[PDB]
Parts: sequence; C-alpha cells; structure tokens
Amino acid sequence: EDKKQALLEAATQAIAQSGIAASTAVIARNAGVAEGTLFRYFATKDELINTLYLHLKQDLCQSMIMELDRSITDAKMMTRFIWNSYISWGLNHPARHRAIRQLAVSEKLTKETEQRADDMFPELRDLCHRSVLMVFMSDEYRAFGDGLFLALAETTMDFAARDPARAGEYIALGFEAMWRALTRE
Amino acid sequence: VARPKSEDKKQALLEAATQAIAQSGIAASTAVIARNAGVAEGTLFRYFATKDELINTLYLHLKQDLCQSMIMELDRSITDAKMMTRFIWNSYISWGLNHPARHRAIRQLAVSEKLTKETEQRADDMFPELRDLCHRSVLMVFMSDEYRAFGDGLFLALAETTMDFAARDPARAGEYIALGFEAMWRALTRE
Repeated sequence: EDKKQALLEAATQAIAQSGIAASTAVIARNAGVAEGTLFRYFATKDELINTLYLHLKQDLCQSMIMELDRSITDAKMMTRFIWNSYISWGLNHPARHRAIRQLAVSEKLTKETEQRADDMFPELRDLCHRSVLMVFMSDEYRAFGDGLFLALAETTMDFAARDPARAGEYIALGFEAMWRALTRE
Repeated sequence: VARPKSEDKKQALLEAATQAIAQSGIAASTAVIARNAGVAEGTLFRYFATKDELINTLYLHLKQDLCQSMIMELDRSITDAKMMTRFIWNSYISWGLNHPARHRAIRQLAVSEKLTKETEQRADDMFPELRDLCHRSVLMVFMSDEYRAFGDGLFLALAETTMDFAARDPARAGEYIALGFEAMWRALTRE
C-alpha cells in the first residue's frame, strides 16, 4: 500500500501511455517519490514489470470472481462471462487495460509470475487448458494468443465506449469472433 | 502574376496528417497538421474544408497506396477463397511492416464514425478482386452496413498484433503471420 501502491499506480499510467519502455524516473516523479525509493520496493525494472502485471491481473480477477456463476460448466458460456467481465473492467479502467496489454505480451514475464497469475483464478486457468487452442497455450505462442485476445477486446471496448446503446451488440459480436479465433472447434 | 512561391501542398498535408493521426489518433489537431506540413491552419482548410473531409480524403489516399501494393503482387490464377485471402493477409502485413505509420493511420480512419458510405464504396472499388472476395467469404454480419466498421476494426486489431509480434520477434515472423491469419480467418469468414 501507500508508497508502493503510489508507485504501482504511477507505473500503470506511464506504461499505459508510453508503453513497456516507460522510465522509472517518470514513474518515480509521478508517484511523488525519488527514484532511489522506487528501487528499494522493486529491485529491477523487470521486477516492477512482473509485480505490476500481477497487481493488474489480481485487480481484474477480483472483479470477475465477485459475480462468477460457478454453476455453469460448458467452456463457451464460462469464456463468455470472463470476456464480458474483462470488457467491463477495461471500460472502467482504460489505463489498467492499456498497461496490462503491454505487460502481457512482454517477454519479461517470468515463469513464476505466469504460474502465479494463472492460479489467482483457478477455474479460469482450468478453462484455458481445456478450451484454448494448444498453440495459444504453448510457452512459445501463449503471449501471441494473449495479444490477439487483448486486441479483439480493445476494439470491442472502443466501439462499446463510443456507442453505449449498442454496447451489448458489440460485446456479443466481439466475443463470437474471439471464441472462433482462439478456441477449439 | 509572379511565379508561385511553392507547389500545391496537398501531398505534404496528407503526409503530415498520416503521421499525426498515427501518433495521436483520429483526434489529431488540424492546427498541428498544418504546422507539421509547413502551412497556416488557414491553407489546410483551403485544401480540406473540414476535418471530416480530411479523414475521408486521407483514408482513400492510404487505401489506394495499400491496394496498389497488393494488386501488383496479385496472382489471379488462384481460385481458392482461403488461399486468395491468405495472399491479401500476407500483402497487407507486408505493407504494414514496411509502413507502420500508414497502418496505424488507416486503422484510426477505418473505424472513424466520420467515414462516409461513399468513401467506403470508392475504397472497395480500388481492389475489385478483394471487394468480391469479401462479399462472398466475410461473414454476413461483418459485411452489413451496421457492423462493417466493426468488422474492419477486428480485422485491423488482429493484423496489428501480428505485425507487432513479427516486428519485435522478426525471427518467428513467418509463424506469427500464419497463425494470425488462421485466427483472422476463423473470426471473420464463413465455412
């Protein structure tokens, strides 16, 4: 919390605006702390990237879990709920979505981080191993798979945010498109 | 009359508009654009009475550039709709990699609520083979007038991600392009 949280938040805004390349100087100033302070909460830049990824994924997951209907079991309806909740989170927090999009496809995420991320929402993780095309689960292309998901979700968000009355239609269409692209027949 | 001090600056306006729209988005200022092109905001408007007119002209300018590039490489001997579409994808990707700013500007323009039906038609008519392919292979919903822009949007989002990864990890470029194509094919076409 407080000072570490201020840094996380400053990092979110800087990464969302300037991409994964954002400098700790900007981050630190924006947080209201000297850069030497930043480097005692987060040893390296990569550690910040990993910590911030986990922090954003936790915040995303928090929103999904509160309204998750654990009755439903078929892969298509569950993926649907995750998608709708992702869309809602991103429309609520455009910067957090933009940061997480840069972070997710970053080759800087460690194996431990991904592991940790997947088990914040165990059922969601179970769904991916069973539903997502194997390719988009391979340690080689999982990032690409994530990137395509996030790209289709961002377009959906963009159309829904500018036309709230038809948001429901955009969101449904985006989902069917996403489902066809990334899951198995 | 004396000799005009300089040539028509339309091309220079179109170029500066491409770069500003690609950098700041469709919300780019005409004032910034005119200054980048080396002209008063007033002479911008002598060429484009409105920002709306600029959006439409630039989109057609950019689509014409893209289409020219694809038409040359085209192989009309291919009848298979999926192999045909894979050509368009590879061509589009290759153009976007070679002109990242143009792909980014086109992507902002394509989804603009400001593009007109008429602009859409002229752009489609630039490449009849591609237009006719879309009419028969793109899912009906994404060819409708209500969701046409949304269909372009998703296609561009998958094309952008593909270029992103191919540009950052140029050694696996071929695989990213192929996988992104199969993703796009599944998302937007019939079966």
